Amino acid sequence: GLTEEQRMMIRELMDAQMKTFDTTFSHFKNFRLPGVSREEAAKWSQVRKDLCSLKVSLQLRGEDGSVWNYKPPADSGGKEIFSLLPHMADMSTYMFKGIISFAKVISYFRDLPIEDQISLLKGAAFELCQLRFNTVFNAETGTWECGRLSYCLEDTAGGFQQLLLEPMLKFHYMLKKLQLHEEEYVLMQAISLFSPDRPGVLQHRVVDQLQEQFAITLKSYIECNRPQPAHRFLFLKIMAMLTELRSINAQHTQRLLRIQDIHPFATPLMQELFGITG
Amino acid sequence: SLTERHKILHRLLQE
Ligand SMILES: CCOP(=O)(OCC)C(=Cc1cc(C(C)(C)C)c(O)c(C(C)(C)C)c1)P(=O)(OCC)OCC
Repeated sequence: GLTEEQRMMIRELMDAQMKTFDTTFSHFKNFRLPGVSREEAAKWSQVRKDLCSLKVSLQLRGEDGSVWNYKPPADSGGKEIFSLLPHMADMSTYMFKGIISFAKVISYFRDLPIEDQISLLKGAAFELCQLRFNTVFNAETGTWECGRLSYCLEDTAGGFQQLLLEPMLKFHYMLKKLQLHEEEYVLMQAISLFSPDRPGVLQHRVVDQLQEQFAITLKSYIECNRPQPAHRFLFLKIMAMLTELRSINAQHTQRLLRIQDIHPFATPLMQELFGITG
Repeated sequence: SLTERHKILHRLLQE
C-alpha cells in the first residue's frame, strides 16, 4: 500500500483539484465571441503556420436547448485567422485563475517564497491548463467538452496522422489513451508545477525535492493500484509525457509571442504569465 | 523586481 504521508499528499492534491477545477465550467461567462515589410511578411507567414493546424469550431448550447455553432474562416487574406483568439484568451485566462487557485491551496506551494510561486506558475500555467483540458477531451469526437461550450477539431484530408503532426494534439490523444485516474492527473499537475528547472526559481533544492516526492508518490500509486504487467512502465510513460509537454509549452509560448507581436490580444493575466510587456 | 513585474499574479496569490 501507500505510506500514510503519500495518502495525505494525494488527498491534499485532490482537495485542491475539487475546490478549484470547475469541470462543468458553470462559472465561465461574460466571454468574447467572434463577431458576426519584408520582415513583416515573414512574421505573418510564420504566424499563419503557428495556428493553421490548431483550428476548432465552437458550439454553444443555450439553456433553452438552442445551439449556436461557429465555423472558423479558411486561411485567406490575413486578419480572419485571429477571429477566435479573443475568445480563447478569455477561456485560458479563466483556466489560469483556476490553476493559480489550485497551487494556492497546496501547503507545499504556499511555504515557498512568493517570488518562487510566481516563477513556478509562469513556467507551468500552460501545462496545468492542458492537463485539465485533457480530462474533458473526447478522443472519439476530437472535442473538448466544456460545459455549455464545445471546441471541435476540424478534420482534414489526412485525418488521424494529419493531426498527429501537431505535438499538442498528438499529446491529448496519447494522454487520453492511457485512461488515467483523477489521482494520476492531479499528481501530474503537481510534478509539472514543482519543476525546479523553471527560469527564475531560487529555491531549486527545495523544489527539486518536492517534485521527487510527488513523483515517488505517483510511481507508488501506480504500483499499488495497477500491478498488472500491462502498467509496468506507466509511470515512466507519464514522466516522458510531462517532459514533452514542457517542450510543447515553450513552443506554444513562442507562438503566442509571435502572434502578440503582430496582433496584440493577450489579457492582462496572460501578459504577466507569458512575459508580454504590452 | 519579479513581484513588481507581476502585480496581478502577486495579488491573486495573496488572497
Ligand atoms: C501561451 C497561452 O496559450 P493559450 O492558453 O492561449 C489561448 C488564447 C492556448 C490554449 C489552448 C490551446 C489548445 C491547443 C494548443 C490544444 C490547440 C486548445 O485546444 C484550447 C481550447 C481552449 C479550445 C481547449 C486552448 P493555445 O495553444 O490555443 C491555440 C489555438 O495558444 C497558445 C498561444
